[PDB]
Amino acid sequence: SGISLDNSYKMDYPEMGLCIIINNKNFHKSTGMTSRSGTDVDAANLRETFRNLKYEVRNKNDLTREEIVELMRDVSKEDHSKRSSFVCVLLSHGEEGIIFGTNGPVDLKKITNFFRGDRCRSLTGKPKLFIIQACRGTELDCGIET
Amino acid sequence: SGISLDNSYKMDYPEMGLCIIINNKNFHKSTGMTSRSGTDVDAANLRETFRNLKYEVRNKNDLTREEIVELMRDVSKEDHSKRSSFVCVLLSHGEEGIIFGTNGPVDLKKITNFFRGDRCRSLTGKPKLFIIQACRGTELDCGIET
Amino acid sequence: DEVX
Amino acid sequence: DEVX
Amino acid sequence: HKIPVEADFLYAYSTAPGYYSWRNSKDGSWFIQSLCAMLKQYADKLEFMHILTRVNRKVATEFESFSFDATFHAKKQIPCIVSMLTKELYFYHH
Amino acid sequence: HKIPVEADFLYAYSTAPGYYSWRNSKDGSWFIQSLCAMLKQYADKLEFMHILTRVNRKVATEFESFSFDATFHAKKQIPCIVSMLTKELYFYHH
Repeated sequence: SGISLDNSYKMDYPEMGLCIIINNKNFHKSTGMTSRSGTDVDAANLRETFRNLKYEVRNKNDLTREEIVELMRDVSKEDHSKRSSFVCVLLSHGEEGIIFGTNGPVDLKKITNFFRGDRCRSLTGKPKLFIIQACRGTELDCGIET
Repeated sequence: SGISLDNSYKMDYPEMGLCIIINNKNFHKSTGMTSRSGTDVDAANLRETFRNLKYEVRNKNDLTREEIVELMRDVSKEDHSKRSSFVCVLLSHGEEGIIFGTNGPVDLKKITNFFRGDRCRSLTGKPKLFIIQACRGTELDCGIET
Repeated sequence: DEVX
Repeated sequence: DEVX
Repeated sequence: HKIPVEADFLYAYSTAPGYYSWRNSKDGSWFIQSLCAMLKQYADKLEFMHILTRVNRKVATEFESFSFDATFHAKKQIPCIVSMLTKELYFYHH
Repeated sequence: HKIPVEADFLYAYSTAPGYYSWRNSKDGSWFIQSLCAMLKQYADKLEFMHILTRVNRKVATEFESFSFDATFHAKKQIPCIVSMLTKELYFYHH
């Protein structure tokens, strides 16, 4: 054929891929974490947005730290050969490097490690997108007037 | 006039701006850090590259932690009103969040804080670029065959 | 407004 | 090859 | 013949490292509200890093906190894009 | 009427968080070698995040370490782009 370039990811496989949304609103009382009012508005906006981009969306609510790690493990063991990409959205409390389950924390590196190039082979070479709405510490930005 | 958009930074001020290159090759013996062979090749390549982009380049070699902080302070107190942008390149040993002077470490946040929107007013609204060649810990990536 |  |  | 195991990841964080992130109890979080609006308007038009750049500008310019507590009042936010991608990403194709 | 004090910064790191970064004693560091080559070829053509994306692909595909020590042999690297920018950046103008 004619001249061909390779500067963009191939996105015309038969499926766009999975979009997993983890929405943690209510936490166990012993943790002392407050309820995250407004997060169901976020989860519904994301489901409609990624539906229109032709992602297979799966929504999960109020998961424990054990449930988050078992979900991520099982999803990374599916066959993604006919999928172009992978998307995961996390909505919860957090600190630097950490996201909370309803009963305690999960390191973010533990979650993304299931999708590494050597451990999820049907996603090797394909874009893996993690979107994170959570605190990363306790500093506040005072801004500057323009 | 006609329709006008604002999606890109203004880069036609009278000057492109400063490019500061800090090249640390030789370290004090008591620190136990080795010499960084090859880094003068890097420093010369960067000076020629940013010269061709019309930056005012300043090269500095083998600075102590005290000298790095005084250089950054003084540069952030210049008048950048006729400059479009600011560029700083750091070549040294490092760990997560830290860069080494010839006699010990400097936190990266200490350096970038001099340029914050509220503390360097003639760079408010203008792009500030930090380029960092240094270690960020001791992990090694084994790769996966494609 | 609340923080996460 | 060496590391930083 | 090999690629790094950390290649082809993108992390779109709602706030800068060390900072709180803001959420409104009626309207949703500043970052997700803004992300969905920019995907709706530009996913058929712009590459994904340029979409996320417009999300950074919307969060930084259009939101400011309101609180009866002086410590938490009149505060601002900037999201943080972390890319290990090796190619351009477009959500549409030919 | 205000902007965040952390806005309009870009951090171009040579390696991913927690990892070593590689340097050749004759040719220079993998990342700076690749950064300068891509600025020379594309600064009059491409937006800066798309230039840095081509730097990520060059480092990830064209380099691999060689060592007599098995612990340090046949290793790979991916750089890490961290953007708090609020607009597109082009090095040329009209």
